[PDB]
Amino acid sequence: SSSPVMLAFKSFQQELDARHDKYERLVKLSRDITVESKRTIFLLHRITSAPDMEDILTESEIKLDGVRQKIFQVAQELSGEDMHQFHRAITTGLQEYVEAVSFQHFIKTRSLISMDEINKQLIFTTTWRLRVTPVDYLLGVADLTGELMRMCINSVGNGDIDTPFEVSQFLRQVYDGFSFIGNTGPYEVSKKLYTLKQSLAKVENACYALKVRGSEIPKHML
Amino acid sequence: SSSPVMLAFKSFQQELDARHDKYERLVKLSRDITVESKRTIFLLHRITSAPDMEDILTESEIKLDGVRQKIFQVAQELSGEDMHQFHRAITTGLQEYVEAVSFQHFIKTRSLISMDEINKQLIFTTTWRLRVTPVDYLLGVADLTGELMRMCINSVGNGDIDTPFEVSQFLRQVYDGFSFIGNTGPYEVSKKLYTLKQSLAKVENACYALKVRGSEIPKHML
Amino acid sequence: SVSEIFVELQGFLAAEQDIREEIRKVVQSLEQTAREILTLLQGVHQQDIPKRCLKAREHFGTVKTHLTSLKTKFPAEQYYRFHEHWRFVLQRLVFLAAFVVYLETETLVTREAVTEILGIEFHLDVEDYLSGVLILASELSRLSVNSVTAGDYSRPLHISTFINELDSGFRLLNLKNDSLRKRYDGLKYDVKKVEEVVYDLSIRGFNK
Amino acid sequence: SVSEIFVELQGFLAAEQDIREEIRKVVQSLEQTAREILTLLQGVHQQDIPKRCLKAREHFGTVKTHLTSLKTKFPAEQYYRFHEHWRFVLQRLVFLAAFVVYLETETLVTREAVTEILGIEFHLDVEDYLSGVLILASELSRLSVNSVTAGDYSRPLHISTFINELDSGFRLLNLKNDSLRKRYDGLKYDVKKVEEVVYDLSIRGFNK
Amino acid sequence: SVSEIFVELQGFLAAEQDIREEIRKVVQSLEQTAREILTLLQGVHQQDIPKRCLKAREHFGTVKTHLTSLKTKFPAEQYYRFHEHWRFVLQRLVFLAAFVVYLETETLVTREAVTEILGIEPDREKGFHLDVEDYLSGVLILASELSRLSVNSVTAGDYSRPLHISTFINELDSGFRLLNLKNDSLRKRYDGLKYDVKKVEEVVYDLSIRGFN
Amino acid sequence: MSVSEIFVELQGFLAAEQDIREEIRKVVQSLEQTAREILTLLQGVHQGAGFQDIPKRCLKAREHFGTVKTHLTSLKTKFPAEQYYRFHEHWRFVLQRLVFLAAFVVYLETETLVTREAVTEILGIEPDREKGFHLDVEDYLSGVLILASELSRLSVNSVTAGDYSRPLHISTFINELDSGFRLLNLKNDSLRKRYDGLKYDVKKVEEVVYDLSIRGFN
Amino acid sequence: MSVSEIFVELQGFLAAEQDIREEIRKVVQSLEQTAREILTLLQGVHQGAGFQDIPKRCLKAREHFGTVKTHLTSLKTKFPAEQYYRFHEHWRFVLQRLVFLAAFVVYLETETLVTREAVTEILGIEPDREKGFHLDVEDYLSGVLILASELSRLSVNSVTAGDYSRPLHISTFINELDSGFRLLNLKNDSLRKRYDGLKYDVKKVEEVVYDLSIRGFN
Amino acid sequence: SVSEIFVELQGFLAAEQDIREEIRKVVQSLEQTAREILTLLQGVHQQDIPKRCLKAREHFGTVKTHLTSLKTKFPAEQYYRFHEHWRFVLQRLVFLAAFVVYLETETLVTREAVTEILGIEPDREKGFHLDVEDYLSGVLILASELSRLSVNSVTAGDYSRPLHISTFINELDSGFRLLNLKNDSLRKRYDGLKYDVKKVEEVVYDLSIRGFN
Ligand SMILES: [Cl-]
Ligand SMILES: [Cl-]
Ligand SMILES: [Mn+2]
Ligand SMILES: [Mn+2]
Ligand code: NA
Ligand code: NA
Repeated sequence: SSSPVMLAFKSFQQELDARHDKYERLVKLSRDITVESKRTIFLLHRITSAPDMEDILTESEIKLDGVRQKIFQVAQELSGEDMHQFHRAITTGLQEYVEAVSFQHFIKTRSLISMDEINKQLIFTTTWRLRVTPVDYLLGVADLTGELMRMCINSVGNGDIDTPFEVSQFLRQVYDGFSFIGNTGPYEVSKKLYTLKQSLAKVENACYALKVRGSEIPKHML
Repeated sequence: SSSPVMLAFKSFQQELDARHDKYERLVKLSRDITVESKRTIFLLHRITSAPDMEDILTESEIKLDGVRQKIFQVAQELSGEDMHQFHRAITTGLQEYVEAVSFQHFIKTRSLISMDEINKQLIFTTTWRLRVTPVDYLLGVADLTGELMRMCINSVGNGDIDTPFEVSQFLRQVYDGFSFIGNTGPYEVSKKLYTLKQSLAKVENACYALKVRGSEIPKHML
Repeated sequence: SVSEIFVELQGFLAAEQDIREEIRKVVQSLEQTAREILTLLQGVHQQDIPKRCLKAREHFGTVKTHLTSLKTKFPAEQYYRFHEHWRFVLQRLVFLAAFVVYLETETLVTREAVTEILGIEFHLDVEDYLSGVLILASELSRLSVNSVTAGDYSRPLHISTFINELDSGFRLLNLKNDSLRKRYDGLKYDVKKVEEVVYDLSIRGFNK
Repeated sequence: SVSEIFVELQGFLAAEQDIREEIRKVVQSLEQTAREILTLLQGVHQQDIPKRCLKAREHFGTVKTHLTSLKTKFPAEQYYRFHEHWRFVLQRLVFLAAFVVYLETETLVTREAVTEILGIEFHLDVEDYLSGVLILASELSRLSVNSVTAGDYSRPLHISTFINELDSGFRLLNLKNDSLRKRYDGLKYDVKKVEEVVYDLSIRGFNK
Repeated sequence: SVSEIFVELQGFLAAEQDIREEIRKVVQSLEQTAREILTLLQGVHQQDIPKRCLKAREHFGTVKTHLTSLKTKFPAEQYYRFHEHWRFVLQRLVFLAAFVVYLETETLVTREAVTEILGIEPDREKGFHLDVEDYLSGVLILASELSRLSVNSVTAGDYSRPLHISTFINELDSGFRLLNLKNDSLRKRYDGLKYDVKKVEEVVYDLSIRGFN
Repeated sequence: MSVSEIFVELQGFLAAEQDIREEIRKVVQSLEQTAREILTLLQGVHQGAGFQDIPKRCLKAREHFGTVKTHLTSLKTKFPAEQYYRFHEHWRFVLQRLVFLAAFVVYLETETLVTREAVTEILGIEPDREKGFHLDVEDYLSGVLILASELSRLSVNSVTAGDYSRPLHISTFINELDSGFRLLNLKNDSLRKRYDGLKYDVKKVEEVVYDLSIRGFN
Repeated sequence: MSVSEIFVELQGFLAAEQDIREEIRKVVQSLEQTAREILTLLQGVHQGAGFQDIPKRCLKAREHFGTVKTHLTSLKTKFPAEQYYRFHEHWRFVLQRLVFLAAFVVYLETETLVTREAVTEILGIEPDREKGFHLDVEDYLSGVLILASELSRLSVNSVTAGDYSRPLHISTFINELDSGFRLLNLKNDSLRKRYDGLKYDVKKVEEVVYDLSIRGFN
Repeated sequence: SVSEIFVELQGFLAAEQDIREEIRKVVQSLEQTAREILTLLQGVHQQDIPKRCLKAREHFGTVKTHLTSLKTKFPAEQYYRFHEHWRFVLQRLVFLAAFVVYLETETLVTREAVTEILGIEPDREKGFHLDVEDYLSGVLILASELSRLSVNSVTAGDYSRPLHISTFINELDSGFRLLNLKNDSLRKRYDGLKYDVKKVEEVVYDLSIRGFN
């Protein structure tokens, strides 16, 4: 009971208990990052060419700020620990954040945000920092794809005739990138490739229908 | 934009958002109830016939108090809502709590706590109350089984020769009860029946080995 | 005891099972009525609206009575989980009430109005209402096509603005990953088809 | 750009893949050594302890050197997820070091001591240590049986108190549902077997 | 005593296993022939149609004989014991027959007429039955083949077919709406009908806005 | 309209076979409950501690089997011959269970295996010749395997209750079952799946018999 | 000890076939990367907007296929004849891919289907007669189906780029493929699984051809 | 042009499918015979053993002929193309042979000796091979049958066997420890060996404490 063994297992129960608690805390933080980033993606889907695009972009930029704040807390909670032991506790939240910020950034610049550009915003000074992993990146981008094809079908649904083709080209390049990676990346990112080809098909079919419909000169009136 | 429809969907986004938030809160509360009840079960596994049984029982009774407090909060968060819409958010926590309290109560009384007895402790006055569902009950009890066979093999491992047979009889009656229910209960409780028969086999084999070993009069010394 | 406990629980589960049986019967009846009503409503896909609308609303009587004789054969003090086949029928009924209200008034029926039509105060879940409305949107896409087929080049243009207001409306919701989000993902396709119809008309001299 | 981004990422994944390759080689070597050592340790299941213990500890040299030539072929600045085949070998090595320390001293080797034997400051995860110790407990159950078979009726009684202290020790942990809890569930069975041996001896006049 | 039990039982399992082997051979035949007929017809999307329907009919000539051969491979009582071994090829033959009769008269075969073509017994008495589920399944396959046929029909310059096919498929839609489908796989195949209906309706739309009556 | 006529007809037919499905549902629930009663009844032999009136339990069991004979016989009258292979899946489980409990009673009585015929007779079922209910060889073998598991469990518990004669007879028996199943070239791959468990049963029982033998118990 | 001798021997053997497994792993990685290069290269035809030097792309492709011929031919020398059905699963995917890209180049060149022989020759493979690498009829058909999907996609994109002649040829072609596959009684049930997708391809292409026809595009 | 391709291909798939049919028949034979031999031997747990080993040997007489018949069902080059069709019955025959030879001499068959019993070709040249994985698998099956045999051996009053079987199984354990198993299914079957070893070791323990040398 006061043996060296029982004492050693006391320090063990303490160490483990501590790691489990930190883990649960990171799970709640990651859940909030996820929910908030999802709400941000919906908000960005609210956009049309209409006047709103601007104040929707700033408002969403506020939301993302909040998310980064959550991430700040996460960074604090981590530093002083082997991140690849708590990673499986905030990875979904990180993928969601990447999906969000890369979505907004595409809307604003019509280009894919880079991993380094994502990480830049993830540096906090009073100094804590966080690095999205290349796999969290690839996964949140794969997710970004579905949102892009959604935006494409939406813009088609309300007259827009330039947006569809832009989303089309961009998505096409992204797909060519995932094919250029292939089996080199984890099974995790491969499971995506399927849904990716689905979204690419939806977009390309949209653009095909437009091109074929806007090219017809109708010689029969009603 | 000020249309009756857009306004209606504003009240809809508000109502939904509210339900989603309450849901996430109940998920965190349920996670804490679960973790704490699991720690309580481990603590009760710490028990031997030794002096400790008493102060372990009181200490664990403190832990369970805390859990009930969590549940109190849950009750508050619920009242004023259709419980069978938030139920799938605290059901795991409830099953864990039932497993815990029925475990402790078996240790103290060598008998199965009833659903009404569980619910009694779940009434809080300043007055909020909570009712474990017959399915949350059956499931947390099914879970209780594995802990009972664990306790049985542990007691065998440290000399105890009466505990094994008691856990054996009790588990046997519980099994006969789940068989008496059969397909009448949800698929959910049926998935258990398998693991149940596994635990019953382990216990009954323990008792068989004891009976066969304690009955031998050895006429050869070493 | 343990025996007493498990015969008690056997009791609870037996009772609940019986409840599921009654609810199964009622649901069968309501699916019957729902099919009939849909028939009487299309109809417009075949032309006098007010008439067929009167027929439909008359059939809704059987619906309201079957809902009334259910707030008894079941204590709403829960209410149970199974009802996802129950919410299926409920969603169909919402769709039909919204459908009729549209053919008559060309507006979106309200929750209050829908419960007032089906006989509910028991509750009508928001998810169920929005799902019924999504089914409507689909029927109205199909209908915007069939109108043009029939020579009615004017209806597609009303359905267009209606369903576009619907689109902007749903784009206000923040959705979980459930049935509702899945059905909602089809909206943009209904909208897309209606938009295609409006285009075909416009470039052919129906820019009204 | 998008192209530049995906060739960049292709880069990261290529590098990491190479790392997995090197780690695969090293792991192969260490599994070789681990098998050899286990052989030199049983052994007691076949009788001079200190001798075979010296042989084992001599083999541990190759182990320590192979771990040193790894803190380089891999930046510990992560460290990567895959290593669950890496932690398998690590757990085996922990088990063997604890095994030797037991045969010599009949005590539980410490984490500090284990890292001091294998050449680690890179870290030795707690879960991995406890898993190695659980493997030990199993080997010691088997051994308490085989001792009796060989006439050594005294060793089973040392292994008994040792593994019982182990049982009480693990019963102090609050475990998640992972590998560790799964391996721990076997402890009670090892303990049970040892207890059965102690009983067989006692009732046959070895109540010492 | 107990060995004799498993001896006779060995006998019965061997017998039944042979029955299943024979059934499998015959079904393999009906399947090949079904691919042939389906070929003759499929070759309609690119034109002499009546001819193809006649050739298809004599092919059904072969089919009938093979079905009568299959009857002598199991006790007529144990029909649904081995039904699953030919369920597919049966629904498929029902589809091919419904297809022929549509290309001939633009109408839907009766179940009885299908049985008659295949050379099997009516539901009324002993023999080889045509289940209601199998029939309706072949009819759904027909609906699909039909939306396809209306598309390819427009591409071929036949603007008449799409309209008649729209009417027909809509009629099938109503009929199915009458039914209360319980059989799960059938329900599934029926959720596909809405797609066919929508497809043909859109073809007719495309013809109408472009002034093609 | 012709099509509409076809479909109203098929509507009649479907409703009909759904009434059949409903009837069979009810009767299967009744046989399931009687099977649960007989199950809880015979499963008292595992608590060997005390009296355990095994012959009395076998009597009550025979009664419940009479009830199963009347309920089961209330079906053969209603539905056509061939239909009794179509709705098989509805009563496959319950039928294999009743076969099991049958073989269980008869073993506790005579320590042998019920001929399949004896089973059909106890349940009130027509042989493969007469029209009505039949005992699929598959359902039979399945019930027999369920029995084998029940008898390994009863073997262990028998030793625990001080009974050292029963485990032996169960070893001999379960071995006979294993050899018999070995004679068979297993059609169906769920039956083979249970046969994989039969091996575990044989080994367990043989191990009990061992644990007795080496401690001086014949 | 005899047993120990048996096992040290088997140890030698195992190590050997693990060296074989390692070699094949490496070469499969090389063919996988060359397959990815040729893939990204030919997938530029989908962005019809601009020049898209399809004949030039086909030239570069032929080059990469030469590289595949040398890498692939570096295997036939090392390992015994029969071994080339044992480790098949390691290069099944990559082989079906190379077959696909082959048929793709040859279609973009001639609008027909590569005879299986022509494919083996392009990849540097021995016919079923000579010892070495062989083209499983299964792998062939698989590559052909992958091709069918690629050609439906290319059909859509062709229309989008203003090309209205290509979709027609693709319709004719994919239809030919469908009829051919219909001639076959599909052995293997993963091949049949792809055949289920072939139907979706045919329908999609035919629908494109329709959307053109009805808008006055031949 | 494209139809001729699928015509020849139809030919090749038909041919190969027939090859697989024939292979399946023969393997069905070897399986029945294997159940018979396994019966003769299994009947040892309840005593004349040498006799059973002789009878088993002539049964292998039949097995050999069936294997030579099977050789003429596919090109010897395409061995591993259809290996999976007989993988099971092959590992099983290796087990039965190892079993006979153990009951005869309490030693482990050599792989070459197994091939010799079965009447197949050595690894060195063309013909029907005995893979190393298949061999080791049959050997694991043997280990299991052996822990079982030691238990039933004690129950039968033979206290000699358990000791020799403990030695033997321990030897196999060492040998396997030398190996570096990569093949997954084989690794799995090998994790089962530890169970057999533990079982026999405990039998020997039970004999020892009860003073049975
Ligand atoms: Cl026009
Ligand atoms: Cl003794
Ligand atoms: Mn998303
Ligand atoms: Mn638990
Ligand atoms: Na019928
Ligand atoms: Na080999």
